[PDB]
Amino acid sequence: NVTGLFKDCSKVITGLHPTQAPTHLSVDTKFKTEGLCVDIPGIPKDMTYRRLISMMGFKMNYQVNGYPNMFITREEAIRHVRAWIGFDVEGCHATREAVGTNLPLQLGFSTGVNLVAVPTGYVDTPNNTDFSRVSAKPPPGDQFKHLIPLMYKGLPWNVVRIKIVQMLSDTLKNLSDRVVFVLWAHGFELTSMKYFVKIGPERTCCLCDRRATCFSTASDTYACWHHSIGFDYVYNPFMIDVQQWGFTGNLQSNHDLYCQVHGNAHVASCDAIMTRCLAVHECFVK
Amino acid sequence: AGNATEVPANSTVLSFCAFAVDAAKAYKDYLASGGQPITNCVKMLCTHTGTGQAITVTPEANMDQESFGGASCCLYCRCHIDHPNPKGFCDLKGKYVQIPTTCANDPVGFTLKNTVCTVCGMWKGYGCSCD
Ligand code: NA
Ligand SMILES: [Zn+2]
Ligand SMILES: [Zn+2]
Ligand SMILES: [Zn+2]
Ligand SMILES: [Zn+2]
Repeated sequence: NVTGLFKDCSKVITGLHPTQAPTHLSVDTKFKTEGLCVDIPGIPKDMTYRRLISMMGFKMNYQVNGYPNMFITREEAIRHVRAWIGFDVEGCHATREAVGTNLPLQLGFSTGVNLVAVPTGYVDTPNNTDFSRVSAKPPPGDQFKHLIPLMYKGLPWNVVRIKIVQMLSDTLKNLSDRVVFVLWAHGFELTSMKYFVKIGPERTCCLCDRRATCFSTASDTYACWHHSIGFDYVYNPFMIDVQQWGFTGNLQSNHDLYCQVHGNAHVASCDAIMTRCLAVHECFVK
Repeated sequence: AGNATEVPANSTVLSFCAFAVDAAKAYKDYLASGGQPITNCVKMLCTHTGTGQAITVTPEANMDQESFGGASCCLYCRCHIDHPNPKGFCDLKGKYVQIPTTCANDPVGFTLKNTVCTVCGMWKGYGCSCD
């Protein structure tokens, strides 16, 4: 059994030298012998590679004392309805040097905001992982036409995550002590969260008694929604996948059973808006 | 398309550490809570007659050690995250790491928790004889 998490997206499928491969699976076949690997003097290390590593496939089912879990029950979500923010991401596709993973392109929220990121991925090198721009294309097909202009209008991730934190802080400061991202088919939204979410034990704000909702890599400090100006990471968010509540069929068909005023505009924020709308109708009607 | 690098047994721990603010602490805490060590490391078939030094160009396991590919024993390599140091470059990737056989069930945790003697090249507490 293998997973897609951390799949090596290099166009040409090959493994690495045993000293460089992150895992047994990823070692070059030349070095493998029944479950083990051999060193072969004469077949040297690769000192120039750049291998795109897929962030698709995270599973947040950890159980670690003192670390709150990101994904919450329906009952806990309902207590925290004032914190609900619908969230959806449209991606672009890795291309040229790499194929097989998707990069966040348009990030949409139930506030109506869409943020556009330059295509950026995690690239292994002989010395580290390089968070860097990667070649990408919009999804092929006419239903994806609106994504073509976005491909050259993105912002760098350091700007995007600051804008996310600022949007969430402005929206939530007078609503809740947390955020609950309301998702539908959460896989790629969770992938996208890798770009702007950090987790750990509960902390307090560096300026007041409220729980920390944000983190600053520059200063290694924490803050609540009221005091997060300039902060770059969302810290300990919560989240729920509405699709997991037993629906059959797509988001729009289920949304439309209860609501007639959200026409599908085929954009990330629209999915985010319909997802929060459906969640409200399902949890609070009947 | 693409080439899988991981197995399902590591999904949980790798996901946890990849999002963590303090990955090292996270792995330690995860282990302390009963989580299984990271598997799918690059374990070497070697003679077991080497020098026993901790971090080497070729496998150097002695009779009481296992040799591993170095990147595969590094938490930051395994989670594809930034490294502690100022340059952000790894000391294990590109080398072989010898692990005491008693500790070979968790090579990532072993390198995370231990230190190498810069004089004799042996792990402190697991080979270093220095006065
Ligand atoms: Na591009
Ligand atoms: Zn505060
Ligand atoms: Zn609606
Ligand atoms: Zn490393
Ligand atoms: Zn010594």
